[PDB]
Formats: sequence, structure tokens, C-alpha cells
Amino acid sequence: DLEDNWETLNDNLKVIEKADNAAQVKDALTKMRAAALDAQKATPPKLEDKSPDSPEMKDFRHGFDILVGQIDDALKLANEGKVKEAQAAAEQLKTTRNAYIQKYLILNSSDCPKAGRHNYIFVMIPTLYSIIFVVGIFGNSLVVIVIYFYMKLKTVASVFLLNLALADLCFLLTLPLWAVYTAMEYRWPFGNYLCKIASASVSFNLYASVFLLTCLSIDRYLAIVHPTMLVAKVTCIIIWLLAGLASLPAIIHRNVFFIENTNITVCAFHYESTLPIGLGLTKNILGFLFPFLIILTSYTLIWKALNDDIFKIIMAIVLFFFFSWIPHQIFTFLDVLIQLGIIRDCRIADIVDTAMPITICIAYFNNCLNPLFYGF
Ligand SMILES: CCCc1nc(C(C)(C)O)c(C(=O)O)n1Cc1ccc(-c2ccccc2-c2nnn[nH]2)cc1
Repeated sequence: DLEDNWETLNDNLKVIEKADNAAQVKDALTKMRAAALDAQKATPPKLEDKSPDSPEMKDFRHGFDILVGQIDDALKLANEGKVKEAQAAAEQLKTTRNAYIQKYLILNSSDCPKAGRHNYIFVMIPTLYSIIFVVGIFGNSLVVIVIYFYMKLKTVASVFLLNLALADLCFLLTLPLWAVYTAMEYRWPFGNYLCKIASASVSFNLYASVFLLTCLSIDRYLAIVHPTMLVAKVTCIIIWLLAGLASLPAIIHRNVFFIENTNITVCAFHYESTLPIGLGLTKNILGFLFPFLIILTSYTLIWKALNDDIFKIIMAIVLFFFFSWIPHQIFTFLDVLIQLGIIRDCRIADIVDTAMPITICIAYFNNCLNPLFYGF
């Protein structure tokens, strides 16, 4: 935990400022020495695709030798019983802290920084996120309990729809963190752990859902074109594995970063060959093309052929879900043209950046209205 180490140091360093005697100084200094060594083992935000033996990481750890070496000589004063002398030596860690934020914790400024910053986006988006949240909680909470009661896990279709309800709940728990994020004019108070798991949870919902809907399609194809409860459950737990592993880029590259040397802290992806677009497009093929073709060719048969009740809900979930992702896939494509440097105009950037939040709501609006399709 590298953020906690800096919190431990910055908190202890303030105990030195308000100190009285050498014992109180040493007690705080001895704890700061431990956190530097614990930090020196860690990997910083910007050095993700580099080895522990890289010259970048050798420089990371050398910075924390300069830290520990400075904490040594300050301790030497506190062992001798020199408080006012030691209090000065501890202020040398402020230049190390400053040096550190500049090198690893500042996101490289775009040409169009303010693009997307509009007041209505910071009131519209959170209140949308709030509605999607609480409706979706009571919505998908009702669906799981009626599956235990009424359906009682009778069908093979029933189990995939129970899983989809749970996958929607896992997503919804996190939303409050993005609601306020956007309400705070894009700044993230919740730290670096939650930056990752809350970003891994929305990628999850995309992979989980589409794999679950692929199974609902393949199920309804097999169930009434060529008329396995154990195998369905074996699939569902394997879907969670692949959706977790597909969301593993959210855990690796997401970090809380400052911007342009300011107070406000953003929870952004680090991109850093240009294979991040080359393999940033393999999510679209495996997300869209692999399921979409299988799911179209699944239903185009059984719709034309045709049991009926469960087909009506799955069709409505499937058609909406994919129609919802068209608006966003258009603008996230456009955003990749902006990131690459293909398109310059900041007025165009502004349009894409302001559109993005809205298109994201639409893509994840299904998590609260999927329960409404069960009603029917
Ligand atoms: C439902 C997501 C809510 C959300 N809204 C926003 C903004 C644009 C500020 O309004 C953000 C945001 O970019 O930080 N988020 C997090 C987020 C978005 C997409 C993804 C995502 C979705 C699919 C595939 C990959 C990712 C992803 N992972 N890491 N980075 N993007 C992950 C987290």
C-alpha cells in the first residue's frame, strides 16, 4: 500500500512539527523509517509495464534510499537528545515528497484540458447515477428473491437470469462513487484501492452481461430449435472468472493522479508501439463481434421458428443492451481519434468529452431497467 505509506509519513511528519521532547520525536521517526522501506518494495503508479529490475524501478527505490538516509541522520539527532535540531532535518522529506509527486503522480496535460467541463454535466450525471442506483437496487433485489421463491431455479434460463441480477447488484454498489466523483466536478476522494475495484466493477458488468446474454441466446436456441442444469452452473462461475480476468486492466492501470499541479485528484487510466489501441480494440471484437454474430444467428432462427414467455424478456434485454452501446461505441471511437492526435480541434474534443458521460449512462441504464423487463 504505497498511498498509505505517504499518509503514514505525512501524518507522522506533522507530529514532529508539534513535538516537545526527544522521545516523542524518535517514536514518530522510527515509524516513518518502516513505511519508507515498505514503500521501497512497492510499484509506483506510472511504472506498470516495467520490470522490478528496470532503470525506472532502480530509480524509484533509490529515491526511497535518499528518504531512509535522511530519516537516519534525523534519528541520530533524536538518539543524542536534540529535538529542535531533529525537527529541521525532518522537513527535508517535503522536497522528496514534492520530487515524488512530480515524477509519478501528475497526469500529462492534454492540449484541451477543460474540454468536457460543463456545469449541467455535474448535476445531470450524478442525479441520473442516483436514479439508476436506487431503482436498480430495489429492482434487481426483487428479481433475485422471486427466483428463489417462484421460479425456484427450475429452468436453465432461470439460473443465467439469477446471475445477471447478481452481476447488476455488484455494479450498482459502486455507482455512488462515480455519482459523487462527477458531482465533485471530476475529483476522487476515495483513494487508490477503490479507484481500481470500482473501475474493475463496470468493466465486469460489460463482459459478464454480454457472456450471460450469449448463454441466454444459446440456451433459447437449443431449448426450442433442438429440444443441463449442472453445466449451466459450471458456465456461470466460469463467466465470473473470464469477466474478472477481462477487467484485470482496470486493476493494473487505474490510479489516482493529480493534474497540472493542483489539489484535485482524478481516477484515470494510464495508457503510456501504440499497442494500447491495437489491443484496446480486442475488447470491441470479443465484446461485440463474437457475441453479436452468435446472438443474432441464435435468435434470427428461433424468432422465425417460434418457451415463449422467457424468450420475450431475453429478447427485450438483449435488443436494448446492444442498442444502448451504439451511442457510446461511436463516441469512444471518436475519443481514440482525439487521444491519437488524428483530430486536433478542442471544440470537437469538448463535444466528445461532454457526450461521453451521457453515452455511459445509456450503456449502464440497463442495470436498473432489466428488472422492469421481468415484469412484462
Ligand atoms: C459506469 C462507469 C462510470 C464512469 N463514468 C466515468 C466518467 C467518464 C468520468 O463519467 C468514468 C470514468 O471514466 O472514470 N467511469 C468509470 C469507468 C468507465 C468505463 C470503464 C470501462 C468500461 C469498459 C471497458 C473498460 C473500461 C475501463 N477500464 N478502465 N478504464 N476504462 C471503467 C470505469
